[PDB]
Order: sequence, then C-alpha cells, then structure tokens
Amino acid sequence: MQKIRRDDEVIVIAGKDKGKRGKVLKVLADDRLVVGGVNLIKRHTKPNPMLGQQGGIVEKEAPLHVSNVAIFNTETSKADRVGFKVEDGKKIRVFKSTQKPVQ
Amino acid sequence: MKRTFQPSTLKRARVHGFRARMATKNGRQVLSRRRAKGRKRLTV
Amino acid sequence: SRVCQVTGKGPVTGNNISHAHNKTRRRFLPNLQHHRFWVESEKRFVRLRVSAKGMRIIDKRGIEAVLADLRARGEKF
Amino acid sequence: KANELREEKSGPVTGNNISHLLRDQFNLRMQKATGQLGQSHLLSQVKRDIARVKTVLNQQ
Amino acid sequence: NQERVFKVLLGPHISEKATGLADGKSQFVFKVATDATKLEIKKAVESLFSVKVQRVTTLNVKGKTKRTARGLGKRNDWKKAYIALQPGQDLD
RNA sequence: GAGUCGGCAAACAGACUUUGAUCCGGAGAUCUCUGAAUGGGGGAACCCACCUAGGAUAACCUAGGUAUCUUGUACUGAAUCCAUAGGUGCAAGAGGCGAACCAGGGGAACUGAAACAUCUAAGUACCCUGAGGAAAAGAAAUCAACCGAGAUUCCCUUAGUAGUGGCGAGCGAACGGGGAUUAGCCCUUAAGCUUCAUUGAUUUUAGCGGAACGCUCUGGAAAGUGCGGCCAUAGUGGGUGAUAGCCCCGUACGCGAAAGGAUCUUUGAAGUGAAAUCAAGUAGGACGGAGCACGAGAAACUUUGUCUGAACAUGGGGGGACCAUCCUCCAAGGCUAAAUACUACUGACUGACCGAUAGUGAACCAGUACCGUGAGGGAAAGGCGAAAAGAACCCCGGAGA
RNA sequence: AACCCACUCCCGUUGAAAAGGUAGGGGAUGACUUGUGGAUCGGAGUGAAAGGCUAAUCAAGCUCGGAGAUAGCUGGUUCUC
RNA sequence: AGUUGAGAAGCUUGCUGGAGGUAUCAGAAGUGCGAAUGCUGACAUGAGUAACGACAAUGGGUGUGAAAAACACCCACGCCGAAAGACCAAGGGUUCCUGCGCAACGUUAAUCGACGCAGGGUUAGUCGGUUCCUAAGGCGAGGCUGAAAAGCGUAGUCGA
Ligand SMILES: [Mg+2]
Ligand SMILES: [Mg+2]
Ligand SMILES: [Mg+2]
Ligand SMILES: [Mg+2]
Ligand SMILES: [Mg+2]
Ligand SMILES: [Mg+2]
Ligand SMILES: [Mg+2]
Ligand SMILES: [Mg+2]
Ligand SMILES: [Mg+2]
Ligand SMILES: [Mg+2]
Ligand SMILES: [Mg+2]
Ligand SMILES: [Mg+2]
Ligand SMILES: [Mg+2]
Ligand SMILES: [Mg+2]
Ligand SMILES: [Mg+2]
Ligand SMILES: [Mg+2]
Ligand SMILES: [Mg+2]
Ligand SMILES: [Mg+2]
Ligand SMILES: [Mg+2]
Ligand SMILES: [Mg+2]
Ligand SMILES: [Mg+2]
Ligand SMILES: [Mg+2]
Ligand SMILES: [Mg+2]
Ligand SMILES: [Mg+2]
Ligand SMILES: [Mg+2]
Ligand SMILES: [Mg+2]
Ligand SMILES: [Mg+2]
Ligand SMILES: [Mg+2]
Ligand SMILES: [Mg+2]
Ligand SMILES: [Mg+2]
Ligand SMILES: [Mg+2]
Ligand SMILES: [Mg+2]
Ligand SMILES: [Mg+2]
Ligand SMILES: [Mg+2]
Ligand SMILES: [Mg+2]
Ligand SMILES: [Mg+2]
Ligand SMILES: [Mg+2]
Ligand SMILES: [Mg+2]
Ligand SMILES: [Mg+2]
Ligand SMILES: [Mg+2]
Ligand SMILES: [Mg+2]
Ligand SMILES: [Mg+2]
Ligand SMILES: [Mg+2]
Ligand SMILES: [Mg+2]
Ligand SMILES: [Mg+2]
Ligand SMILES: [Mg+2]
Ligand SMILES: [Mg+2]
Ligand SMILES: [Mg+2]
Ligand SMILES: [Mg+2]
Ligand SMILES: [Mg+2]
Ligand SMILES: [Mg+2]
Ligand SMILES: [Mg+2]
Ligand SMILES: [Mg+2]
Repeated sequence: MQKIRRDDEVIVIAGKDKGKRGKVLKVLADDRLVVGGVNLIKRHTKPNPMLGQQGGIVEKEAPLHVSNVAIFNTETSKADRVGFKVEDGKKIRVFKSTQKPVQ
Repeated sequence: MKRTFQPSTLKRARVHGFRARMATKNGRQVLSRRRAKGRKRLTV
Repeated sequence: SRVCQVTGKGPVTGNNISHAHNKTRRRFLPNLQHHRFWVESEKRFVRLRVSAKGMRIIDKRGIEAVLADLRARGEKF
Repeated sequence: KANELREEKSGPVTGNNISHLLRDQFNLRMQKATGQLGQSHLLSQVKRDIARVKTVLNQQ
Repeated sequence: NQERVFKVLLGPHISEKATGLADGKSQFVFKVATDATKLEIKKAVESLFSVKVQRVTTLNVKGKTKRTARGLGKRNDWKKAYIALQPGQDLD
C-alpha cells in the first residue's frame, strides 16, 4: 500500500548523509520524507512581529525523496526491500530477503 | 461639435438587448454564433 | 400557399428560354379556383379551392369519397 | 450521526430537533460578528448537521 | 414558518456612526439578510430579544470594487437595517 | 488504508481519525432566479398574480396546480325546426440545442472561352425543411441477341472510348469483366421491427498482487570508472541531487464487482408493419419545361405546370426516329439486414510531427485585455536551485530606494 | 439680447481642435428652434435637388462567406567551383 | 588565437558555460537572405533642440518636513457674479469622507491629490419609481396570404 509509514525506522541511501540510521517523523504528499535527525538546514529568519520573537539562525530538517531511504532490517543489519508476498486478511509488509514480517 | 455617439440605456436595451435578439429569427442565430465562439458577454 | 386540397399540386420552377437561349427563371403556377360543393349527408355547401384537375376527379369518384380521404389524411375539410 | 437518527426517532421528535440547533447556529453568527469566537470548527460543523436531519425527514 | 426567523439577522454593525447612534438615540444597526422585508424583521427582533420595537428603516449597500491584475473584483453587496426601539429596553 | 481541510498562495490560527477520515466508482435526496421558459407581462438573471386544500391575530405561510398547437374524449349547442360550426373539461405526444454526415425545397457571381451573349464555373457557395445513428435505394412492365444473365449499395477496369459540344472552351457513358457483402417476403394479410415479462453468455463504469546488486574511485551529489553476480512470458517506459533490467512508481502476466450500463441471445405477451381484395382520370397523346453524358438534334426513355384520354393476360410495354417479325418482363399498393458516409465528444497507442516570432488565435487566469452603436475583429505574455536553504546581523540613506 | 446659423479678414496647419478661436455679420412669433419616444435601409431609402446625407467611410454603406477571385502589369527570388 | 585547402569550409587549443553530443557511409528535406516603400521586438540621427494647452495677477509671513514658487493657516492684492454661483434630468459608477503612504501618474518638485493600501458612509404612506389609464408605435389567440422561412391583422396587452 506504501512501503514506508510514519512509525518506521530507516537508513539513508545516496545523499549528503548516507548510512545515517534514522526514523520517519512526517511523510509529505510528493513522496518526500522528513527523517528525524538527518539533512539539517539553517534558515536566516527575521525576529517575529506581533509580540513574538524568532531571533536568528534556527535549524530544522529538510525532506528527501522516498527513493533514497529503505526499511532497515536489524537481522542482517542492512537495507532491505520490502514486499507483500504474505496476505491472508491484510497486506502484511514482509521483507524479500528473508520472507519475515516487519513490525 | 456633436459626436456620433450620444449615450442612453433605454435605447440600448430595446435594440441590442437580449429580448430584442431572441425575438426575431436572425437574432437567435446571432446568439448561437456568438455563444459558440465562446464570448463571455453575448449582449452588448 | 398555392396548393390544392384534392390532388396535391405545388408550384414548380423552370426556365423562360428565348430565341438565343437566354435562360431566365419563372414559376409554373397551378390553376385553382374557389368553388362550393353540395353534399347530401351533411346537406350543406362546403367551399374549398381546388384545381381544374380536381374538378374532374370530383366528377369521377364522387364528393363524399374525396371528402373522406381528405379527412383520412388529417385535413380541415 | 445518522444511525442514531434512524433509531426510532419520529417525525415530531426530529422535527423539534431542527429548532434546537438553529439556535446554536444563530448564536454562532452573532458572536462571529462581534469579537468573541475562537472555536471556528464549531461554525462549520452545524452546517453539516442541519443537513443530516433534513435528509432523514425525506427517507423513512 | 417555524424557520426563517433564524436567518434574517447576521449580527450587529458596530462602528463610529453606530456607537454614537445607540447612545444619543435608541437605534441599533444590524446587517440583515440579502432580501428581507420590514415585517419579517419586526418579528425576528420581538422574538429573539423579547423587546417591543416601534418601527424599522432599511437601505441597500453596494459592494466596493477592487482593481488588481487579472481583472476586477466585486465585493459582496448587503442590506442594513436601523432598528428604532422604545426608549426603554436597550437590547442584548 | 493513515493521514486530512481544492487551485493561484503562502502563512498563522481552529481542528477531524485505525479502519469507511479525506480519496475513488454505482444509486438516491436537495436542486434559488434566468433561458424552448410554458400563470400574464418585461429592458434575461425583474415585476404583478390567481386557484385548490392545509395551517396562521386587522400584515400571511407550506403543498400543489394555471402556456399554445396536434390528436383523441365526455359534456355543452348559434343564426335555424332538427344539427354542424363554436365553446369548456380531461388524456397522450410535440416545441429547443448540437461539429460533420444523408435526403428534399430555393438556388448565384467572379472566373475560363487570351473580348463576349449559347456554354462553363455549377445544381458548387449559401439559405430553409426533415429524419437517423447512419440515411437513401431495393426484389424486374430490368439488361441482353436468338447466347444468356436475375434485387440494391460500394471499390478497381472498360475509357478519357462511343457520343455530346458557338463541333469552340469543354463535358463525358454503357455493354462486358474483377472484387466487397449475402434474406427476400405480403395485400388469403407476412416476415421483420418495437415495448415489457424472461432465463445464460459477453464485456463495461474502482481495483489487487507483480522477478532480480554488491564492494571500489573521482565528485556538492554515482545511475558513471572499476571488479563481480543475478532476474526475464518483465531490456531501449517514466524519475530519482549526473548516464539505473535489479532504488521508486510501473511493465509481461495473473486475478477482480453491493450495484447500475449496454451488447448478443432464451420464450412469451401487447402491439405494429397494414394499404384491403393484383391496382383509372392510370398508360398514352398535344403545346411548355426539367432529369437523362445527350446546347431540337433522325431524338428513344423517365418526370410534371396547362388541356385531354384507353386494352382488361386470345390483354399489355420494352429492345435510342419509324414499321413489320422474334426475344424478354407484368405498370398504376406496400415492407426489408449487410457491405457504406461522418467526428463536436471519449480512451489506448504511434510519429524521419512542433519545441515558445514554431505548434491551436491561446503551454502564461485567451476568445481575456483592447478596438467598435452594433454584427464582428482580436493581441502580447514560458525557465533561480538538488532543496527556499529566498540573505539573521552590522554600516551610509528620508525613519526609504 | 438668449437662441439657431456660417458672410469677411487675420491667426492656426507636427493645431488647444481629423474643421476651432478673437473681432465684425444674417434670422430672431415663425415655410421657427429644440428635449424625450417611435417609423422608413443597400441598385434600397430619404432629399425646397447639391449626386447631398444613411455612425469622422457613399456615382450605391459596414461585416462575414464564394475566395489563396483575376492581373500579357510592377517589385523581390537566399551556398561554391 | 593559431593553422590547412581553388572555394563553399574543415581542424587543434585559451577563457565562459554546466549536460548533452554524433566517426563513417547512405536516405528524407519547412535545406542556406542585404534589397520585396517585406513582417514583429530592440536601439540610434534629428536633439538635450521645439514645446510645457488661452495674455483672471500675484506678493509676504508662519508652519510642517529629509527636502516648499505650487501644501495648510494668516495678511494684502486681483477675477467671474444671467456665471468661473446654486439645483433637477440624463449619463457615469464609489471619483464622496478619514487614517496610512509618494515607486509609478500629474506635461516640473511635491509633505498635495479625482493617485496606491485599510476602514467608513446613502434611513421615506406624502419627493422621484413601481401599481392605475392611455398617444405615436410594437407584438398579436383565432383568421386570411405565402415554395419554405415568413407577411399583414381582429379580440386582446404592452408602450410617457
Ligand atoms: Mg448565366
Ligand atoms: Mg428606502
Ligand atoms: Mg459576484
Ligand atoms: Mg411568458
Ligand atoms: Mg411566466
Ligand atoms: Mg428536433
Ligand atoms: Mg462578366
Ligand atoms: Mg460569364
Ligand atoms: Mg483552362
Ligand atoms: Mg474570359
Ligand atoms: Mg431504410
Ligand atoms: Mg422504401
Ligand atoms: Mg429463353
Ligand atoms: Mg433476384
Ligand atoms: Mg501493488
Ligand atoms: Mg516490482
Ligand atoms: Mg530511461
Ligand atoms: Mg547537472
Ligand atoms: Mg529506469
Ligand atoms: Mg543502491
Ligand atoms: Mg401491379
Ligand atoms: Mg404520360
Ligand atoms: Mg412507358
Ligand atoms: Mg419504344
Ligand atoms: Mg431497334
Ligand atoms: Mg505562438
Ligand atoms: Mg528561447
Ligand atoms: Mg443649446
Ligand atoms: Mg447677433
Ligand atoms: Mg433683427
Ligand atoms: Mg453635377
Ligand atoms: Mg459620414
Ligand atoms: Mg472560385
Ligand atoms: Mg489576391
Ligand atoms: Mg537527460
Ligand atoms: Mg527557407
Ligand atoms: Mg538578416
Ligand atoms: Mg539580391
Ligand atoms: Mg528618438
Ligand atoms: Mg537645430
Ligand atoms: Mg533656438
Ligand atoms: Mg522655447
Ligand atoms: Mg497651463
Ligand atoms: Mg470685477
Ligand atoms: Mg453680463
Ligand atoms: Mg478607486
Ligand atoms: Mg477625496
Ligand atoms: Mg513627477
Ligand atoms: Mg484615494
Ligand atoms: Mg396599459
Ligand atoms: Mg395599439
Ligand atoms: Mg396567429
Ligand atoms: Mg402584425
């Protein structure tokens, strides 16, 4: 249905920060993913009006494309493609290297 | 120095209006031709 | 229009050829006059414009027969 | 919901129900004109709830 | 109808000319529905505020027209009613 | 099946829910005023109403109805004794719009002829009226020469040939061959076609699963340099920070429907075809015109505006003036699928097609802005980066640029 | 005199104005001038008649089709040997 | 920039550029512009030249402001007064009023504005409409006339 939900933990392939073990926070609609901890950006933002403040340079994460991460396996400890070879009452996300269901 | 256009509204609607064009038979063909080109107005 | 109520004749068109073949258009109208016809069953005159070829058919078929199929094509007499 | 309103709620019972939330629609159009309405989700909610009870009064 | 009373009033119209109007006089400016008569808003004030009103005047407002790029823009026109009450029972 | 509140558009608020929330398909309910617009009028998006029942307080509100014509149908009844016109009440159908296609009604001129009248252009442009998803046409009073062929429609030849033509410009057949397609039924009343009741098949409006890769260099970033391996009914698709069969979506394949939509077919019903009964003001004839390739020409044949007029299968009419002999068909009543023409709209593909002065007038909020009293005319306008990371902070300046 | 009209001179002609201006002129109770609303249209209207006017266009408007009309007539026709 | 061929032209390199290119030999062409009073955008010469829109007329002060011949107030001069003043009908369509501004506009500058952004602002039994009735004129059930479109017109109902 989609290989990557919100509450998953992944690793990064082919980026500025490759091999970084991460964890998905927010999934966008143009299949771009904000991974918590990686791809840091800094924005020169004016301090806010209407009795607010922002101050200066504040970090946040910039999203990256869905083809550049994969579901991490923790039994060979490397990236693995996932699939739906097993379905009996629901399409269960199952690895293809070992045919074992993800959690 | 009378120019050729002296404006009104009661004379404009009775000659060029919708119920003037729709009454005759040539004018109902003026409506379909001007509609099918795709003009926004159809009634000047 | 110039049609008949018995035979169905409308005007046609043709030419008006001269002695050097200068073609020009005209109309062939049919002869048709008003006339009153006595019936017996309704015992009254009926008036309807017919041709001279419609006068010859009324004298042949009869008035009650030609009035019948005039009604049986759905017309006013 | 709609399964509640089918559940043995008659013509007069739901017919009195419309005149209840027309009050709640009126009071949310008076507070919006003045400066006291923060719950903007309530304003677009009773429009989608007068529509339900008008639907079930044509299907029996 | 049982309805149609909860439709003809869309709120007050407090401003500089309506604040001073409700104090020196007793006249309250509402922003009535787009097509309402002088009877069916005489009833919707006696119902929804339990006060007796003597007489009602109305007027129509045209919408102001903006002119930016990609055409013109016509704001929504709307009606307005001055509700002149009794000298007692200033409403809420 | 886990995120969501359409786009230009973008922020800050308020929020909804693990299975039915957005999202996608089937069916329904609501559906303001205009418009054939249809209760009467109007300057289109406005005004004034009646009537019936149901409620509601000197002021109303829900629910319906209320146009003309064409048919049918009960009631009513003028001069007029009867009884027709006429007038009401009800039932059924039509009206309007749409690009091309088809059949009919009406029908030009420029231009060719190195001028121009007959003739061409041309029964073409345009204008009306019809109907259909196709229409029309069709079952021999047809062609052939003493041989024979048997409905129509369409393509390729006969052939630019015989003819026609101020015998000028030009216009132009048939007979016979080759193919596409393959039904003929009735006036003693028929196939067939409609509309429902029917039993199965076929797809159609949403979907689902869907094979196989590692290390190493340079680089901002590897799909690339290297070194190997695997998949295949999937290897020249798209896109991912640069060139990817094996990263992502897809593809070859396999399965898919509560419910509607049709298409073939089931076997019934109601119809209808349908005009009654083998064809009379009909064939032929005489002036005047058209259509036949055929511009009165030895001019046959079909048509109809005016005027006339037969034989009754021992009859009739055809075989290009006309006449005798032979051959071949049954006119004046009807019904018929297929091969065929077209695309405003759909979907899948495909390109020795375009790449923002090209391709639609229009990649951009285009029939818009603007120009006209109107009909009508009608433009110019694409590109930061892989990602907004779209420049905190300081100095000059009007506290700006 | 308002008002309608246009006889003379000069200025203007890229004008303030695609027909004016400043000075002077003619009619000014009538074959008058004018406001609103209607009627007549393209080989056709209107005309105290000049071939004048019919939306700054008139010896027969404007617009869309026939139509890429016809031109023995002008103008142009692109890299090398 | 160099260099090679009779020529059309070819070849190797310095910088800019930041992702596509086409030996060789055959095909298919919307296949090569200086000129058509050619077409559509850009920029010149004229030239910092003519003009800046009636020959009713302006001169000080005080203020604001980054900056006053033109803005506000003050004092004094001028000009229309059968209009250069008031008001209805058309017609226009928010130009009216107040905060905020001055890049563009306004034939110059602008703190000013009929100019930008944000708010505000039109109260009717008697005034004008609608409602009632008609003039010219329009449409016109039935009805006559007409190849078809359609034309004319009675009852009628619109039209100040
Ligand atoms: Mg001729
Ligand atoms: Mg009022
Ligand atoms: Mg609007
Ligand atoms: Mg009507
Ligand atoms: Mg009506
Ligand atoms: Mg029709
Ligand atoms: Mg000629
Ligand atoms: Mg000629
Ligand atoms: Mg020739
Ligand atoms: Mg010639
Ligand atoms: Mg047929
Ligand atoms: Mg037939
Ligand atoms: Mg024989
Ligand atoms: Mg046969
Ligand atoms: Mg799948
Ligand atoms: Mg796959
Ligand atoms: Mg590719
Ligand atoms: Mg790149
Ligand atoms: Mg690929
Ligand atoms: Mg990889
Ligand atoms: Mg027979
Ligand atoms: Mg004959
Ligand atoms: Mg014969
Ligand atoms: Mg013969
Ligand atoms: Mg012979
Ligand atoms: Mg273009
Ligand atoms: Mg370009
Ligand atoms: Mg005057
Ligand atoms: Mg004088
Ligand atoms: Mg005098
Ligand atoms: Mg003369
Ligand atoms: Mg003129
Ligand atoms: Mg031609
Ligand atoms: Mg030409
Ligand atoms: Mg590429
Ligand atoms: Mg060229
Ligand atoms: Mg050039
Ligand atoms: Mg040359
Ligand atoms: Mg210049
Ligand atoms: Mg000079
Ligand atoms: Mg000089
Ligand atoms: Mg000078
Ligand atoms: Mg001046
Ligand atoms: Mg004076
Ligand atoms: Mg005076
Ligand atoms: Mg404005
Ligand atoms: Mg102002
Ligand atoms: Mg300026
Ligand atoms: Mg302003
Ligand atoms: Mg009246
Ligand atoms: Mg009248
Ligand atoms: Mg009539
Ligand atoms: Mg009439």
